[PDB]
Amino acid sequence: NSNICEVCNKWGRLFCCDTCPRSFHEHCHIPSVEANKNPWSCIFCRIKTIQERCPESQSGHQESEVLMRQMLPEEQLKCEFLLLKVYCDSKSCFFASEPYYNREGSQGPQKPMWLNKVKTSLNEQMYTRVEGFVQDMRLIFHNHKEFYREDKFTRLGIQVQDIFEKNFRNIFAIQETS
Ligand SMILES: [Zn+2]
Ligand SMILES: [Zn+2]
Ligand SMILES: [Zn+2]
Repeated sequence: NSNICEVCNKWGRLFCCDTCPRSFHEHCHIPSVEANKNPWSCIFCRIKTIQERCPESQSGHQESEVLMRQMLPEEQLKCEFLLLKVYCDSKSCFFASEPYYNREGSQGPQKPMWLNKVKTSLNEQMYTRVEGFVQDMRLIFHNHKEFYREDKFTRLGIQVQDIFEKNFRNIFAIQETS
């Protein structure tokens, strides 16, 4: 097994996957690493199994059909994995916890949003469709863009949104376009 957390790249109290060499902090894994379960398989391994059981699940899909999917167990898992892929980027730190807004010449967003909130919302089964999750995720980056205006700090929202969007297209097998 790896000697660092796959998500945050630090050592510590790690839980190892039984079917691949990754390791995780307890609350870095999404969902949080399960109390018992021997053997234990990480989210990466669980996502891989879905594809292997249904190879046609990798054929291209339209984003509009994906978004209307109900949050059955497989879609819940895919949204967890997508959220975890964002936490994997170190720039996710800026969007993890509850923000506050007091900058001359700017007003805060009407609906603040942050990664840990989305994580709670997933854990508590508050999203009934894929669209709910993806809307909250895109709202994080849109609020950041609007608030920071012409400050160069706006770029951090563009960068983390790009990680989100590439992983969304991969995980949900969105049809490739020009
Ligand atoms: Zn970690
Ligand atoms: Zn694994
Ligand atoms: Zn199949």
